[PDB]
Amino acid sequence: LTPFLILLRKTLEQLQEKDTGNIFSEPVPLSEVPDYLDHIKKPMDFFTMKQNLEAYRYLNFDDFEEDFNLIVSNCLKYNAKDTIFYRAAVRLREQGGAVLRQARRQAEKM
Ligand SMILES: Cn1c(=O)c(=O)n(C)c2cc(N3CCCCC3)c(NS(=O)(=O)c3ccc4c(c3)CCCC4)cc21
Repeated sequence: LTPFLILLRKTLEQLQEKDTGNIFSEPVPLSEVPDYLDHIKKPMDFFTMKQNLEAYRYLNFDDFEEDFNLIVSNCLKYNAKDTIFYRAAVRLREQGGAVLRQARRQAEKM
């Protein structure tokens, strides 16, 4: 274990708690959304983030936070504004920003 990776684990749990519908917990289902990859270059979701974390693919906070931001921005891009998904991504961006601000202040003074 390392202190940084433990912090990322805690931070990832805190971000997922904000996704009360669990709609970002797993990859957007390509079987239901067959054109998703037409529009979205790099899909992201909380399970893939956890897999990245446990595989040591986040050694710095920026790479981790950019993947969180990708969950949000992919959703805003794909979905019309008047959808449950778009509205949920906006709320996740707002509620997650505070989580990431406090967590980044911990990794920097590490
Ligand atoms: C295309 N899409 C996104 O762009 C996106 O950001 N998310 C986060 C999505 C997330 C899901 N779920 C959400 C449930 C958990 C499994 C993954 C799906 N599955 S779904 O069968 O199309 C579906 C599912 C539920 C509802 C609708 C579509 C339409 C509105 C009514 C509710 C597509 C998503």
